[PDB]
Amino acid sequence: VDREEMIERFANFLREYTDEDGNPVYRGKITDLLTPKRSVAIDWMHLNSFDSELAHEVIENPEEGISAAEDAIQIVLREDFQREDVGKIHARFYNLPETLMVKDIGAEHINKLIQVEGIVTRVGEIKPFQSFRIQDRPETLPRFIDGILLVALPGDRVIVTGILRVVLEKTPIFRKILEVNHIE
Repeated sequence: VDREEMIERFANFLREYTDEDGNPVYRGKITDLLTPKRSVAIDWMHLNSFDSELAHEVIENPEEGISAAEDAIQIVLREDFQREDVGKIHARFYNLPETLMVKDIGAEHINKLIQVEGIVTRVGEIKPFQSFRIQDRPETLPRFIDGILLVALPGDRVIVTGILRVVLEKTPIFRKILEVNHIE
């Protein structure tokens, strides 16, 4: 619900979630940061099985939900591993409950964390960002959306999560783009 509560609840999830074998998956993903990875990829269905309220909040209030998850990673690093100097670690959510085709993206998807399937038709770089043009896959027929990431090459089929942002496109319009939270 509120920010402080979400942080505490993410820390509990990271510490206490276990897979079908009783293994604390997210403890391992945290120790991967001490060798290193600079993200923790979180399976949303793991989160939903543990804390369905928190998982719903990630979808409906992504800016706050993602930020809280990141602050929880820092808390666990400090308290459980005595590390405070790893720097910013991104929380990257995948396996959301609904998947959109690019053509399905609408007004109802603003201000949410969304999951989109497509085929990559372009990949570019304008430092420090990577960009992807994500188009409807031919076997679903095309519309496209550009994604910005801070993994995939032209021709690759992908599933991405992210939040809709805009770019001023020069008649000028604010074209919807996706700020990418996770891609595979």
